Amino acid sequence: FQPTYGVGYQPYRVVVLSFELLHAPATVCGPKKSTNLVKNKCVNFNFNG
Amino acid sequence: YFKIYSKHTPINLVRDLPQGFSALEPLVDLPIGINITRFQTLLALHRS
Ligand SMILES: *[C@@H]1O[C@H](CO)[C@@H](O)[C@H](O)[C@H]1NC(C)=O
Repeated sequence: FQPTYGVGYQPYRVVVLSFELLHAPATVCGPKKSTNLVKNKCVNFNFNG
Repeated sequence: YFKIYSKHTPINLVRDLPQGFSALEPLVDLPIGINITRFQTLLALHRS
């Protein structure tokens, strides 16, 4: 590995992520984007499912 | 799902289970997804 080598003989750091899709109890989840809370109005609420 | 419910109770009875009512709060749900058919308690020795 030299810096003068062209692109293709240069080092590439590779990270491979592996998942199992919805067959066991899951421990890794994506983030939840909660909005602001509005009171005293007829709204459609979604609280923790 | 492995549900662990637990309750801490301050008692002062010597030998047996006290007679009373105490509902166990849900403590922790565990994502284990495994078969379990047998169990064993773990104790601690005292060495001198
Ligand atoms: C769980 O284990 C018991 C005893 O080892 C066995 O009889 C049972 O079929 C197993 N269950 C599954 C879903 O493999």
